[PDB]
Amino acid sequence: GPGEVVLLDFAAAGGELGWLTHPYGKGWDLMQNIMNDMPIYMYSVCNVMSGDQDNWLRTNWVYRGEAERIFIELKFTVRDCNSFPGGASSCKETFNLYYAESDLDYGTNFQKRLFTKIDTIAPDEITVSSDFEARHVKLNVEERSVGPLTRKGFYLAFQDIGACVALLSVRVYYKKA
Amino acid sequence: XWLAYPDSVPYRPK
Repeated sequence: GPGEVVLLDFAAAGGELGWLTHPYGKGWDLMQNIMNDMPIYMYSVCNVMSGDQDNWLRTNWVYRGEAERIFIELKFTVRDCNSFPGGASSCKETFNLYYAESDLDYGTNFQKRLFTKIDTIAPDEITVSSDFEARHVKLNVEERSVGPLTRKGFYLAFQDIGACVALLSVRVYYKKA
Repeated sequence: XWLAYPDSVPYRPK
């Protein structure tokens, strides 16, 4: 908590960040839930009924400044693949976290091949159908770190390969030296 | 179709 410098906080931006999605449509999608009387946002993908999924979500460019190592906190839900009818033969229960450093913001020009994998992100708890239908999802929290960073800025990216994932929070920070 | 999160709808700021 103390002495943390926040470089990115998806949940606090209130649906305004509009991150790049590749492909657009049937891949990652910005969603809103307002059942708490307060809106919450998320990037969701659930293309579990067709195979060969390779869906990418890329944050906006992050200015590195003096940060030398970054810490990444994700909060997310994952639905049990058994929740789906049976042609879910390509369904997965993990997704992948990537990053890329660059000296310039490439804007809409997103190139998978420039990104390095940080880790596979797996849930401690999957959300089964009975809990989904009762609006009692299981929110997972995972943390990773990356360094050393040397360039003007960096991207984070999330690759889905056929899981039913809702990404509710992405918080990136570094510690003051 | 299948939703990753209950009662969620695609959203885009006005």
